[PDB]
Amino acid sequence: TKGPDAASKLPLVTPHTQCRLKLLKLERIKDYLLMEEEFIRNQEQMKPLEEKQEEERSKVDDLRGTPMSVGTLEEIIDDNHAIVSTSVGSEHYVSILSFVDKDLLEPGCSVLLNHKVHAVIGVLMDDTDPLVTVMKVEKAPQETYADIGGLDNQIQEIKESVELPLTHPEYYEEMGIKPPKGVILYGPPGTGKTLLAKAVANQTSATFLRVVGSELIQKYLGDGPKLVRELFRVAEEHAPSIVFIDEIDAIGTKRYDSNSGGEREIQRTMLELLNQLDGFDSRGDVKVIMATNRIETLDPALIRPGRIDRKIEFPLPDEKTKKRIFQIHTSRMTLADDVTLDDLIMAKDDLSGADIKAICTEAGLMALRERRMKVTNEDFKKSKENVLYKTPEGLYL
Amino acid sequence: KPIRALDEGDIALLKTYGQSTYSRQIKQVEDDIQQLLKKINELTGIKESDTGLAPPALWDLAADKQTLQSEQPLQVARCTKIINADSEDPKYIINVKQFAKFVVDLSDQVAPTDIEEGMRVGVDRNKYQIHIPLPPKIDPTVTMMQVEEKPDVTYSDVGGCKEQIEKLREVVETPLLHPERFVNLGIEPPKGVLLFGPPGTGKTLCARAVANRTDACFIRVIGSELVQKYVGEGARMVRELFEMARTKKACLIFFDEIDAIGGDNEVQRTMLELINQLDGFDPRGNIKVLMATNRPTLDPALMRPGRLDRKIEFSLPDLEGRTHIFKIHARSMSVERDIRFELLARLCPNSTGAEIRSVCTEAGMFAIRARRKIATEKDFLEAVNKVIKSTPRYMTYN
Amino acid sequence: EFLHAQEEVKRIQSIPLVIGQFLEAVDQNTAIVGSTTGSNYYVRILSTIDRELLKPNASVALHKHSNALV
Amino acid sequence: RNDSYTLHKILPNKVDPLVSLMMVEKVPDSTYEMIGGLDKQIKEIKEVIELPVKHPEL
Ligand SMILES: Nc1ncnc2c1ncn2[C@@H]1O[C@H](COP(=O)(O)OP(=O)(O)OP(=O)(O)O)[C@@H](O)[C@H]1O
Ligand SMILES: Nc1ncnc2c1ncn2[C@@H]1O[C@H](COP(=O)(O)OP(=O)(O)O)[C@@H](O)[C@H]1O
Ligand SMILES: [Mg+2]
Repeated sequence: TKGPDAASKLPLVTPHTQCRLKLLKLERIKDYLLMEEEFIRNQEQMKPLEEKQEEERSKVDDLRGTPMSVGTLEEIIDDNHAIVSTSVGSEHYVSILSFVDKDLLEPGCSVLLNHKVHAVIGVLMDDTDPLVTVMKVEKAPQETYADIGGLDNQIQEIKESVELPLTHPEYYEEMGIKPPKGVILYGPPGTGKTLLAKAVANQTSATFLRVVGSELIQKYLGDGPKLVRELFRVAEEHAPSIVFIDEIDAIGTKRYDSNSGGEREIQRTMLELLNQLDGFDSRGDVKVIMATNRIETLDPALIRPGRIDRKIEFPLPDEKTKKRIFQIHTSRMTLADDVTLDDLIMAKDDLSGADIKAICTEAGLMALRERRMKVTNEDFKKSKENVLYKTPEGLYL
Repeated sequence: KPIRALDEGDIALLKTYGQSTYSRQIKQVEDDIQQLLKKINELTGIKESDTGLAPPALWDLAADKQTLQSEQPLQVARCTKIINADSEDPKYIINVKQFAKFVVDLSDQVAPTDIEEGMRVGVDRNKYQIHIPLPPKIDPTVTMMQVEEKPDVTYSDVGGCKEQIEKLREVVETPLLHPERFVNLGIEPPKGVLLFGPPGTGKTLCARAVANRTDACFIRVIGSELVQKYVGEGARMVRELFEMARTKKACLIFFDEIDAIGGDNEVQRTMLELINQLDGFDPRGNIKVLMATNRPTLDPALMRPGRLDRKIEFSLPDLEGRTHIFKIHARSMSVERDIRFELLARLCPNSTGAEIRSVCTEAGMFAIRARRKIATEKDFLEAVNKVIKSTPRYMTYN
Repeated sequence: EFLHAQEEVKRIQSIPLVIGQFLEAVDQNTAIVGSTTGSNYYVRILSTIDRELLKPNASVALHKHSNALV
Repeated sequence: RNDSYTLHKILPNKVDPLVSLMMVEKVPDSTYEMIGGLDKQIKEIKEVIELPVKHPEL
């Protein structure tokens, strides 16, 4: 098979005070990018290589004709005829021409067919419809485990699930435990589930596929399951890979007897997702990560030990994790010496990582209100109740 | 106090004064880096895009063109009611998929004996004559199937179902390997048996266990497979499956999660085909069927006597059963030889067998966490603390 | 000849015409229109049509055999 | 093309009309001078709507 993807540039992020160590490293990166540009522009400047076979390729192209429609090879027959489905959904019993790679023909791979008198004239290993191409991550997110505060147990678990099998896995089969096929992160909103997925996609060595869950559902009949199948086929093809499906409850709700056609199609799409999850062996190097807020509303078959063994909990940050997050998000701020930040943490509340980030942003805004950028402690004091909107007083004492 | 919006001079002074001396250079450099990255990305191209072109000397381009100009494509369809042909009304109505349905006749190359209701047929495009029946073929490569002849799970690999395994033995071993006692007892061997219980109890492998000790091949058929994309032809599929069941000397046919089917045109077709295969095949045969489900949604027309002779409930494993499962799953992992599996089985009340396997997996996980090649009892304690339970029970109970 | 050409242009606006949605204007004379047959076509806008009346998602009658925005 | 299916022109990016209508092409006639009170609210909006857009440098 082919190899993974998601190329990223240098981490940099060693200096941040803009002390020309940043400038020197960035100038080195820019110099290398310049040599990229110049080298390829020179290579295209002189590169005469074409024709050669020509005639045989010309006549095979004439045989193929123009245009050529792509379909899905649903089934094969004796090695001259096959069953191919056009993107509309109609499949036909067609013939297979000699110049096709009989080894490449398998149920599922896209086949180039003749526009008139349909007949398999080619195989496309890179169909990758625009949607599933979009779901594949190209530029790694700039966030990383340095940006994540706390969640040390969560980071440990996610790395033990998706990284350790990717890196040296000998511990797994040495203990004989099958690697955890699939992991579901869950917790209250803005705890860091999507942030952890970003950090995983940063420090990665596999094709990362970001999905929205609600993205899978498609209007046309059978488009949903077909897209799910395409996504997982791309995952296997570019294995090792990580398939992140954020907001799994967009489809993961409890399965109930469908009545309307649309609900039947949703049930079909989830059934196909579950079937694809079961399809690949856990020994395979393709893992899935599903994040959600309403874990209690998920179907209790998606989270079966035979399908998703692990269940990572993302609890609201503790006081030490709260101060860790505050330190992280205040790194780029020019805080004064009067600020302590301890009063905000000590206040018994339900701050989250998102809440703390917003508190820092609003403190910066309040400082900008006073025409300053040093950000006093009073700025944080105001910002805390500015962003934290909304037990009867002395009932409990 | 009315706060003042920033003015133009305010904005201009904010961007300066309290700035790092290298702001312009660094920001500009980052911008050029991003621009150069996009430049490289757009200019690097796509490359092949290499279509499935066979190596030369395998090409019969002359014959390929001959086929292109001679042979014709056929749309496939699911043939429906025969309209009682009797050689004078050979028309059938066929549904070409999401396209329409047409009442058509046969091509001269196919006899009506080859055409019957519910088989995929390839037909032309204007007369829509059924040109060739298209059996969906049978192979373990497609879908999932029995994919097993002599399972590697033995009677020592099953625990916690002693009464259940005994009942299963009476079901399958006694008529198959001891037909003489049923014959001279003058009693029909159990034609049908159902194995109901919560998922993860172990049901499947239990049958698989007896499938190894019944000296017969095991058959795994998933009801969701019958109800998912492999719907329609599935009837014919199981037809062929039942057909191959007849071919073999003895088949342990078992359907996984029949709830997906037991509770829908093609689904009903598969059901009635199952009814015909069971009620039609002679009960004296040796391909006895094992039925299991999680939701005792089964149609009333099924468990009528003569189709399901016995029912077996697979309850959650008991202390002895749970500790047996713990030991069984510990046999396959590197642990110490002094693990109190009775302790753990006590610590997992009302826990499914799959839950026990996951508990062992998490014990190995914790062992890996400390990078210890041998899992400890502490590791299993943390594993059960994590998996099981998903002050109150210690400050009141003692 | 101008009279004959005007007659021909007017005749191209005869009936029947298929209804579609004026999705997007591309050039001064060509647009993208979503014909209610369920299909998007890159077609040519007839000159006499008031350009200011061409707003997105507006219902437009198109020639039956050419989909030209009539 | 007609039925040859030959790429013969590149058109602007695909936006289906259902969202293409959601642009405010015809700006409404409502000024802050027509809004009584809400001065604090207007400032709080402006600190999020156009201040980040006009000058992200701060
Ligand atoms: N532990 C943390 N350390 C630092 N920042 C954090 C942490 N947890 C959350 N954040 C901040 O919260 C922001 C939003 O978090 P994220 O997108 O991961 O939410 P989530 O918990 O997955 O919630 P939801 O799925 O409900 O949107 C992140 O951009 C990040 O800045
Ligand atoms: N009696 C048993 N003996 C051995 N393993 C068992 C037993 N019961 C359950 N298990 C464990 O439970 C897991 C899942 O069982 P499975 O047969 O898939 O459940 P179901 O009966 O719902 O199909 C298996 O991996 C097996 O290790
Ligand atoms: Mg999130």
